Amino acid sequence: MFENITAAPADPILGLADLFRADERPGKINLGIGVYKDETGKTPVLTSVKKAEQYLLENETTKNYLGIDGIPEFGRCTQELLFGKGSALINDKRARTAQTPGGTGALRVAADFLAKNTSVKRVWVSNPSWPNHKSVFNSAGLEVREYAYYDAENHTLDFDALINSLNEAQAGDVVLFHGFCHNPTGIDPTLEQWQTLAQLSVEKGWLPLFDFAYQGFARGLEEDAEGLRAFAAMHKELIVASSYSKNFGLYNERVGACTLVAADSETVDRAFSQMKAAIRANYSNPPAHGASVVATILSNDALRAIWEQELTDMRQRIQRMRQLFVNTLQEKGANRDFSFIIKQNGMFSFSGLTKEQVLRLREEFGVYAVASGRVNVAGMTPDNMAPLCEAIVAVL
Amino acid sequence: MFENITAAPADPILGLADLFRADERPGKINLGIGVYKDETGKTPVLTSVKKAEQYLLENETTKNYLGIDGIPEFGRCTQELLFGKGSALINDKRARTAQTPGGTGALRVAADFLAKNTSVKRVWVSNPSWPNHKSVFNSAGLEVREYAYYDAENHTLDFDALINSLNEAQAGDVVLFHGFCHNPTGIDPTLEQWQTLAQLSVEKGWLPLFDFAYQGFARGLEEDAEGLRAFAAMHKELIVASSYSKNFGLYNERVGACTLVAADSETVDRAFSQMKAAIRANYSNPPAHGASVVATILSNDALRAIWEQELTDMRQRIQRMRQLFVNTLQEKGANRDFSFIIKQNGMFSFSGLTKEQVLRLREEFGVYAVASGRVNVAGMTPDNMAPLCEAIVAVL
Ligand SMILES: *Cc1c(COP(=O)(O)O)cnc(C)c1O
Ligand SMILES: *Cc1c(COP(=O)(O)O)cnc(C)c1O
Repeated sequence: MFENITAAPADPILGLADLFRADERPGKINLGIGVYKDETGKTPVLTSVKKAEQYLLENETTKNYLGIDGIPEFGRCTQELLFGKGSALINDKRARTAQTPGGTGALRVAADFLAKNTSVKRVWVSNPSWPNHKSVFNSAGLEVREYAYYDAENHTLDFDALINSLNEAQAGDVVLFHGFCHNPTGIDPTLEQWQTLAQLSVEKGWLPLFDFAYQGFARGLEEDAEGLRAFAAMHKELIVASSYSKNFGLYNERVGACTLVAADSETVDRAFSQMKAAIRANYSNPPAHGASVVATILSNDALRAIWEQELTDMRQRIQRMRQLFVNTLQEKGANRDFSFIIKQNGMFSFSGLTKEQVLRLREEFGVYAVASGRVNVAGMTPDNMAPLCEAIVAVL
Repeated sequence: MFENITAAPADPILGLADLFRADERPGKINLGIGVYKDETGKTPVLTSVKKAEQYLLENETTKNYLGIDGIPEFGRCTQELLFGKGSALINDKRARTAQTPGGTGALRVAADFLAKNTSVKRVWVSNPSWPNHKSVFNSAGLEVREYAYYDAENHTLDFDALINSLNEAQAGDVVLFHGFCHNPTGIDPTLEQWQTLAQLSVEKGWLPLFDFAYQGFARGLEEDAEGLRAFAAMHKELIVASSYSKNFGLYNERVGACTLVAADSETVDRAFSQMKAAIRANYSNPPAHGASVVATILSNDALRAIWEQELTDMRQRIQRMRQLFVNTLQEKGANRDFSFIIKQNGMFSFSGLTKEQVLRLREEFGVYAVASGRVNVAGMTPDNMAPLCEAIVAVL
């Protein structure tokens, strides 16, 4: 039965890690996968997280199955982070949240639900986008269409092109929007641009689906949720696939959420029963550990205060690395103005390196970046900044 | 978009828990979901598990993403449990294991992989079977066909009917076999019957898919794997979806495995690359906590010794409850001979109660059982045995 099975091409992000962990070379630098590193080049378990885990170890009395939608408190805390504490969506019981195995699991659950319960057949994703988006949607049997986004020449959000591209999207089509810290460009719409997009989708009949993976990494928790909230104020329906992998440094525990919003309480509940059915036929119910850690921290004032500071430190360190990256490049003889990098939000810098330069950095210098030229600024430290900038000027 | 979405019917197993947790009645008894309870009616975290968690809390230095297939040691330990320590399958590198979110996640991953990479269109499941089987396979777009199994009159495995039913399965069809402790009947083939089935599937060209969820609950770890091993000795290809939810009492951490076996090392690796692609488009990579607990316990002699004893205690307690159940029923005036129950393996007793009796037990007596008449013997204790047996004799 498996004789003719052709091997899958390696994942552009995840396969990079296999390569790097096989490179016998001593001074290799990993700027591939979107994982935070501290000044020492380590990815530590957050202190707030270690504290919550100790608490769980002392307080858990059972590992009995959670419900299909997970820990209730987790869902409540998630809605407040997304929409705001006194949100009308929350007060009108218009939103239902399912705890899922990461943000990826949330996108897959949303896709399956949409494919099997609605008339949706097409999902619009930005060009460029997180490589795994197409893959998740195609799995559920939906086709992926692209909308213009990045102006590679001016390293800018090409808003008119974005608008003109989306005019091809029909009423009933899903349009995927990144929450903030656009992966891979780091270029996000201004609040006005978000308001324009919100009235446009309400006018064109699009169903918005948000991929919210970096809340807290651009400006702050509440600020980073602005575009999404601008949308929630005017849409009767929307879906948010959020992740706690990066903002809680809980990558391997798989902590995410799929939030479904409908016009009213009764509609959302009916719709949510089908989402739960899609979950039961996939992984049954979600993993307790990471979500439990998130609920514990968000529910405890002291733990929350510590976590928020840790997130603030991650955000600030990336900002310092960005500045450092463009200065050192300038000092190392890089003749291009890489100043645009200072303008990007989040962990990633879309460098503008070509496929071959990215390939050469790897083969000749052991510097690993994604083939698209996306480099993880959070993987940079003052110690590896110089050899890294030396490698880059050499391939230009 | 969601206005016409019809509500899903509640899950026959999982929805039962919502009901029970809403029943204001004081003496309700839960014999629904397949979760172990100790003599006090609690589902404690195993001691071996608590010990491994303490160890992880002290020793983990990062929550960095695992690879798509999970913790390597977890996969190795899984193959030894399944096939045996000195297995040729292991020595010839013919098997590849992906750590998955529970046994359900493993079945879904196997389904997606089969749907997208092979010529398979039909999966055969026993009548009766775990209610969620049809649901998982239909999700991947495969159709489910049934094969005869249980003789309700003689409370026996109707082997000739099983054989005659499967003669309708074509070469290239998948035939799902339960490992041991058949859910829901508790009736399993003898070792000879397993050998007969193994030569028959090799002759008919069927691809065997095992749902192995109760290793350790019938007779022991190695004994419970007999039928599967009889199959592995003669098949070039097979898939095993195993679960650690029940034997490690790790229900909510979602710990399972999907093991792919091919004719050789190179074929299995090619085939596994596609399975990994199916995982990446679903939940990306697996949750670390529970699998890490399993790898820690299985890799440590002291922790393993403790775990094995705990599993032995669970097995023995269920055996005592079975005897107790049939005696008390006999004492309480139940006129049917329920002695057949003594012959069933695992947590479940297929009682023979009709849909209406099951419904009445619930509405009038607060005794919750699955509509099929499946009752969780592991949910019984000496304290609730009498009121439970009283309720049953009253609906007969
Ligand atoms: C990281 C990420 C995800 C999801 O990651 P999970 O690790 O599955 O939580 C989804 N979308 C974007 C844009 C991301 O960066
Ligand atoms: C419990 C069970 C499963 C899977 O359960 P998970 O909790 O998803 O690990 C699969 N098959 C059978 C027969 C089971 O009893």
